[PDB]
Amino acid sequence: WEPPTEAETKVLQARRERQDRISRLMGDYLLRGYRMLGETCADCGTILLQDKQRKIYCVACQELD
Amino acid sequence: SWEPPTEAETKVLQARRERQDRISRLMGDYLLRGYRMLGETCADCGTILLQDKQRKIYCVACQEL
Ligand SMILES: [Zn+2]
Ligand SMILES: [Zn+2]
Repeated sequence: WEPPTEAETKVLQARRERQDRISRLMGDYLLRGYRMLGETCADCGTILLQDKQRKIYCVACQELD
Repeated sequence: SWEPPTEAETKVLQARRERQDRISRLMGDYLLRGYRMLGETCADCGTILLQDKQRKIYCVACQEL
């Protein structure tokens, strides 16, 4: 052990907050009526949602970044 | 019409949320136990990568979940 760097602690806390936000958005859109698909985003790994027969949506890529 | 989320969906959501919480907890622990964060995400799953003290690269999601 040496202590994690301050960099590593910020990135870990960021990564935490991000994932929390992604779960919260996915939940929001499921509640708003979006369909969960059995596929994940090829870019970021996030489970994909579908809005009727209008579109497929990644809450990460297409909203949070 | 709008339709609720299904039993399936809200299960997968709770699961994804648990996964992500565990990834963060695992990542943190490895950081505190001597593993250094890489500026790079797992190509399979998107998770930030670590290296151990023998410079093996290590994805907590892939190689422990
Ligand atoms: Zn994505
Ligand atoms: Zn991985």
